[PDB]
Amino acid sequence: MTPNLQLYNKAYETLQGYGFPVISRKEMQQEIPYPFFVIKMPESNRSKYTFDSYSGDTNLVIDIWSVSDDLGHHDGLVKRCIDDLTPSVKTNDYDFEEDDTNITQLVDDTTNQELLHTSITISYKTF
Amino acid sequence: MTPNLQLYNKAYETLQGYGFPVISRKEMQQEIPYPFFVIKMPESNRSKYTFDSYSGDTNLVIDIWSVSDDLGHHDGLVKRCIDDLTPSVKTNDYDFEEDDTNITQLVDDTTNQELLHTSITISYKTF
Amino acid sequence: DALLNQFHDMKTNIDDDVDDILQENAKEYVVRAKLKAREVMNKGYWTGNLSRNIRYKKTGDLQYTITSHAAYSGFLEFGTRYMEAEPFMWPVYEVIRKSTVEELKALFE
Amino acid sequence: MTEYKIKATIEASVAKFKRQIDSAVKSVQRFKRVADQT
Amino acid sequence: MTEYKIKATIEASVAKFKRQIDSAVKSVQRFKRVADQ
Amino acid sequence: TTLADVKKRIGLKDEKQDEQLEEIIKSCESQLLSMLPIEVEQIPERFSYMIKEVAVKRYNRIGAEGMTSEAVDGRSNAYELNDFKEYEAIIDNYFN
Amino acid sequence: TTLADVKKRIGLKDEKQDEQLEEIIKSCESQLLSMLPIEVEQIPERFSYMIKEVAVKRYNRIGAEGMTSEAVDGRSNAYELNDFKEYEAIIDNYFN
Amino acid sequence: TTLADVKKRIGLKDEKQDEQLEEIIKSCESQLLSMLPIEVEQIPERFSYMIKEVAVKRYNRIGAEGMTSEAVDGRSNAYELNDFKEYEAIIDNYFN
Amino acid sequence: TTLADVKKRIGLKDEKQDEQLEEIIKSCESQLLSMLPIEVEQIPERFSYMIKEVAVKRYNRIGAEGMTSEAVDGRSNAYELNDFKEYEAIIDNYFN
Amino acid sequence: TTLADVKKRIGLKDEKQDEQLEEIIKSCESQLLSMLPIEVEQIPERFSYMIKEVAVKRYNRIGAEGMTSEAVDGRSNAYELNDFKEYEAIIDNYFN
Amino acid sequence: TTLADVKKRIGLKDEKQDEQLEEIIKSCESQLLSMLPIEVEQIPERFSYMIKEVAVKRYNRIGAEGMTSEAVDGRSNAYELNDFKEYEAIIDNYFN
Amino acid sequence: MRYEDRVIFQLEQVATYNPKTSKKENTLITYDAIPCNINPISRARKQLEFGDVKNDVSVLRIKESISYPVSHVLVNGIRYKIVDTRIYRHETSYYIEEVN
Amino acid sequence: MRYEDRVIFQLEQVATYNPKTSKKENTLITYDAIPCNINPISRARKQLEFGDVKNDVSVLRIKESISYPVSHVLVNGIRYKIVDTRIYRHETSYYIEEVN
Amino acid sequence: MRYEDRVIFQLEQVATYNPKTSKKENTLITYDAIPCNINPISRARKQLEFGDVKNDVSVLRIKESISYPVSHVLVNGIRYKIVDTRIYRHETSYYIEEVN
Amino acid sequence: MRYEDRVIFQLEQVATYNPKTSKKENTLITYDAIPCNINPISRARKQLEFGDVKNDVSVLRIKESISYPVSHVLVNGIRYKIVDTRIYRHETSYYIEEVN
Amino acid sequence: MRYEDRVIFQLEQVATYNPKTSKKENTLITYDAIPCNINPISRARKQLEFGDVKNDVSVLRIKESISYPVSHVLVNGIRYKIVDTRIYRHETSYYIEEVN
Amino acid sequence: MRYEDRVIFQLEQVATYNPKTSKKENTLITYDAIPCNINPISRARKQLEFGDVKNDVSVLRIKESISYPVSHVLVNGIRYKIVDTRIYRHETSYYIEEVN
Repeated sequence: MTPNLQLYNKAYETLQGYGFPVISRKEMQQEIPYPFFVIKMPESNRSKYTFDSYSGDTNLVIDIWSVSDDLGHHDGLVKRCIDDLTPSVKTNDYDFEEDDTNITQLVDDTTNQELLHTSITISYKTF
Repeated sequence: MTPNLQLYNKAYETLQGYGFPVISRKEMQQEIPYPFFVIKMPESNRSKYTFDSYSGDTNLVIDIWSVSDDLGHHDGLVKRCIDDLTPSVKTNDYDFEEDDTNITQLVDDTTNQELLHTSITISYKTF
Repeated sequence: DALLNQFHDMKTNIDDDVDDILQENAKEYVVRAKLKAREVMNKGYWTGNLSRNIRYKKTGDLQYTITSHAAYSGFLEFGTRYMEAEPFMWPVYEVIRKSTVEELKALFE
Repeated sequence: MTEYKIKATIEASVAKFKRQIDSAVKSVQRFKRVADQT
Repeated sequence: MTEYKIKATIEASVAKFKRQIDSAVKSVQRFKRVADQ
Repeated sequence: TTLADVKKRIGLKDEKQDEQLEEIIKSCESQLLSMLPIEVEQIPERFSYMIKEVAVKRYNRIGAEGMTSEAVDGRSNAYELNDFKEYEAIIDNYFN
Repeated sequence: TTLADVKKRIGLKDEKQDEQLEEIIKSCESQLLSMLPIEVEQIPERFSYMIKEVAVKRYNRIGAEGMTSEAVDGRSNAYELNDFKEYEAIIDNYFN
Repeated sequence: TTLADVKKRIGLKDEKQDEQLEEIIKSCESQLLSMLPIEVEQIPERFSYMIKEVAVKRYNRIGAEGMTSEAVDGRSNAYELNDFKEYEAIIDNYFN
Repeated sequence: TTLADVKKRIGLKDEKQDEQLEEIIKSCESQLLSMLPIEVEQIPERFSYMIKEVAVKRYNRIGAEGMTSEAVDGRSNAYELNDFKEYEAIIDNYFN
Repeated sequence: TTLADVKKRIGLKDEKQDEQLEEIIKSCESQLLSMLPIEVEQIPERFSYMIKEVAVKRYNRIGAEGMTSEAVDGRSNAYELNDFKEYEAIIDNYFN
Repeated sequence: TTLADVKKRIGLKDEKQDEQLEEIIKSCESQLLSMLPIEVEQIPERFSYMIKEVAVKRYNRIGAEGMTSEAVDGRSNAYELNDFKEYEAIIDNYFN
Repeated sequence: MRYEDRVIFQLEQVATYNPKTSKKENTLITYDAIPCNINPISRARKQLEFGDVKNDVSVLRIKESISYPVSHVLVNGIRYKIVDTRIYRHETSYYIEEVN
Repeated sequence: MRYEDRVIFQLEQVATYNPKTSKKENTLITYDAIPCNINPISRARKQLEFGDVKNDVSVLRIKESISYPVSHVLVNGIRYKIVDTRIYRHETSYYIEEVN
Repeated sequence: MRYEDRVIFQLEQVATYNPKTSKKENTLITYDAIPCNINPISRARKQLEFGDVKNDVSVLRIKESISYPVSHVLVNGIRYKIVDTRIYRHETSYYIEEVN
Repeated sequence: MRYEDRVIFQLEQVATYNPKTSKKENTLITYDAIPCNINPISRARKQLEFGDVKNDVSVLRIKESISYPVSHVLVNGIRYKIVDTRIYRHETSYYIEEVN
Repeated sequence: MRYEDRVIFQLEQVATYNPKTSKKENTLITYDAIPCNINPISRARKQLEFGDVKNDVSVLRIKESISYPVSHVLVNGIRYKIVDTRIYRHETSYYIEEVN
Repeated sequence: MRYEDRVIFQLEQVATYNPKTSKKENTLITYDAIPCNINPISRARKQLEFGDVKNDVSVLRIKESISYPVSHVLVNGIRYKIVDTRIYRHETSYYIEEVN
């Protein structure tokens, strides 16, 4: 596997454990209760790093949707994810070390309802 | 809680004290007199800072809407917000220190009325 | 680093991108109206001279005007003192509005 | 008879976007000129 | 002559982008000072 | 008729328009009583419903009394030639 | 007729329109009994279905009692010129 | 007729509308029995199909009883003036 | 007729509409046998094709039995005023 | 006629529709033989072309038997009222 | 006529439509020979041009033999009500 | 108009955000059902940032008018936000869009 | 035209900004009510930067014309800005938009 | 309507992604064929990022309605996704687009 | 329809690129001419990156249908790519655009 | 056409820029008034970079034609720039827009 | 059609650029005048990078057709570039735009 798929799977193994639905993209016949997690496949740069290994930058985005009725709970999900996926993730072939996390929240009215949309981006150095 | 929500709550607990209405977004059935505050959830960068802590950049935006009939009062609200939220904000888990504040104003005619729209950005280094 | 080229190209070309989408939606408006006319004007006197006379023109820059040139066509769109209405351009307004807006969005999304 | 024709019109405005783009362009040219001394 | 109309007016919120690039400019200039002074 | 039965048919439960409906009913009664034979001093109870029916017609026609059609921005009405036309025949046939 | 028999055909299953339907049915009965010869005291059961059918026609027409056409935000109706027109040929043919 | 044969023709295999169809059929039977000569106490079996045919017409017309035409946002019906018009001639010709 | 002979013309090759076509054909036979003189007990084979042709007309009209026009999402139909109209000139001319 | 001559005129070189055309031709032959004088057991060869002409008309009308018009996205047709109308006059004039 | 004389007028210069034009011409000859009096065995050469003209009319109409009008992707045709109409006034006037 | 269908009006009453508990719990007022007339149900594909949903844009009609404030309707078991309301002399017409 | 409704015209007279007190307080001239004809009220969703508002875009009609300058109208208890005025021979027609 | 053509409805039932095996294998439920009416086949050029494809955007009509959930149709040997379904009183109309 | 004009259908059969010779030479299958009906020739200005060209966007109609695969047509001495084909019961209609 | 209104034509004759005095003072030629026919006055909101102005976009019609060059018209006390002039056999039609 | 006006066709024949002299002097072939029919003259404002010009977009019609290549027309003393030519059976129709 690429590091992309290794990390993406490790992220599902985490988030899918919370008991909220986790999806890559909602299909039309599929009913999703709020709150729910979107997760998007990592980008990955690679370059030579030592005479014996590559290293690179892998960027993971998970994306949390909830109704705005209770913000403390939504922020509880955001904190619970960041606490589960940092500072480092180990998998079979790759080690991931957090370099940055960026949290951005929007209030979204696209759907005739006031939803909270939090994007969590995490930049991992990888080796 | 994240620093985002900790700051956002401290911002409400300040601005909501002036008696003018404070909102994150206006809903259609909700009547808001002028002047009023829109307040928008902070962004946060987080990264390793010492062997013992993270640190990061938390970006607050508050957004003051008034009719243009009296500019001195509108500016008085601007200055009152800045003087309350700077130089430092302390809360339970986090400290915030003003890195910079940027004030920008527009004359807004979108609503068939000449409004003043002031945007106040404050960039807090956070520890 | 060369980003100025991208902004320069946007400044230079998007005029024609908007003009093309307007022209395409104007043509589609006429085609759909020519069909919709026979779709409802079927009380049985049809020569189709109305449908021979739905046209459009580029009446201004980034402005296309569709026009039903047949003289009685208003009496058909709106009805009369003696006839029920059989509206034929209004149902196309409801279509081409959506296509135009979503295609202009897709030019910038 | 009377010439009871019907019109429908589709039209667009770009001139505001044009000026917003000019504003962004000259801001990036400001960056260009300071990077040249750096 | 009844006229139906569709108008499209095109926008870009460049006031954020300007502030970003200006912040970058002002940040770079600190380096130039640190080098020369 | 009563007002209350026209009121019930048109489903109008408030009182905001009783001033208009009382004039409409007074008008319909006067017209029907004009259509009877000259001797007949009272509207036969056999016909008492016509007053109600035409009153509802007139209630709907408020703001379009002189007009064969009314339109604005996709609200459109077209009105029949004569409120009593259906009943001119019945009144005739009853007296002849 | 009963109200329930009209209620069944128009598919209603609640009470929220009874006060209108009652007055509509009462009007249809009065009208039909106006069309019969003067000596007739009651609508004969042979014709009872007419009271139902017109009661449905009028139920649809509600809010349009005088109007030949009605457009409301893309919903367009056009109405038959006379509710009892079909039945005049039966009533007259029956008594004469 | 049975209900089941109208049901079969209109291809309606569930039971969600039997309450309406039974009223429609009861209405069509009553009307046809009104069109016969006054002496005739029973619908001739030669005509038993008309009840079914008109019932299907009426099933289609549900929600448009009094309306000559009906349209909304891509769906339009226009209706013929009289359900029994084709059969008035046949019933006449059979009794004359 | 057989069902199969109608089935062949409309190009059907499966069983999924037999219960409708059966009732359509049975209705057409009843109607045509209503149009012949009273002494006629059976449609003469000379006319058997009529039952087929009208059975096809009605198959097209299915879901529009009362409607002069039918528009559904950019499909639209307009229907002939009377299915047997052509054949009245043959039937009458044959018996008289 | 043969099938092959209708086939040749309509330019249809494959065999995918012979099942329909054979029924159409059988129908046209039966109808023409119905329009002749009652005594006439055989279609005169002078008229043998009518079967072909009407069969082509009907070939075109496949899917529009009862419909005076059909419209669909990009395509629409309008049909003449009676396939044999042109020939009713010739058949008449020949026998009278 | 010859085929070549029709072929020349419609501007054809190849063989790819001969089997249609042959049947069209053969049908036109049969029809015209149906319109003449019973004693006439052949179309007199005085009328031979009619067979050509109608053969061209039908060539245009190919694929629309029953249709008042035909619209196909912005191409719209409407057809004369009767191909021989002009010539009936000549044929009848000549024999009578 | 045939006014066959029954609509339940609602007002979702917007609460003030409480920073001590991180909640802004709204409350729904809900009214008795009214006879109305409504367009046939659509179930269009609408294409949001997270994916497809079955949207429904529609118009609903009632005779005369209602005394009381409203914001949403529930009808046919679908809940809609009112996005326009158009006030004729004897009739009211509401443009409504499904939420979600 | 049925001229049933009563409109109050207004002129909002723009004052010069006073830099010593930071005020530019306008003043409203307001006129006697005139008989007019107006479209049925809409209350469309309009979607501003700060959120939704109930807008109303409309046309109002008066017989002949008025001698005096105007800028806003108040009618049905809604205040509108005039955004076009069309001057026919015997009739004047004003396009108006609600403020807010 | 002539309901000549036969349509097969399908529901493609979306499975939960399995991170132990990197699979999210859906499953198709498929129903008995129904008589339908459908527009003539188009085969338009559609121009995707990887190139041209023969698309078909179409409408399909059925008498009354179906009890069961659906998502795709197979008809004329082409498989379509349902993108709108419009529900009239006695008739159901599906807007469908070919997949690929 | 008058089917006067003669069209030659073609299929340009796409070859698989050969990296040993840097060629992907396609091959044309070309069919016997068919009677068709075609709109009057246009010669519009089309404005490509390298400059103006005389384009022609047109529709062509044939009775019943053809058994065999096609991709281009040659008619009136102009070669077109087929960009839509629309399959009615007794008639086929092709949308075509000139190449170059 | 009723040619009631009287229009004054003008030509604003463009001078060449004088760099020694920084002036390019144009000069106006102005003609005798002509009988014309003109649309009813509009006073639309036009929304320039500095703000709102009362614009007027209109059409003016004259019998036969004028011998002489023109560029602006003054009518009803408003000055317009001619932006199109259309030349029929017996009639001339000018599209005109107010300046400012 | 009344074919009253006289049109002069032209072909501007494009020369190959000469790098020794930095010239690519074209040459005009010009033909005998033909009877034609033409729309009334427009003089629209067209707004180029350097400023306003009096543009004229128009249509010109001639009976049957011309044997010879063309590119521009001169008529009414205005020179146009041909931008479309539409070839009916007995008639040719040219869409033309003024140069400058």
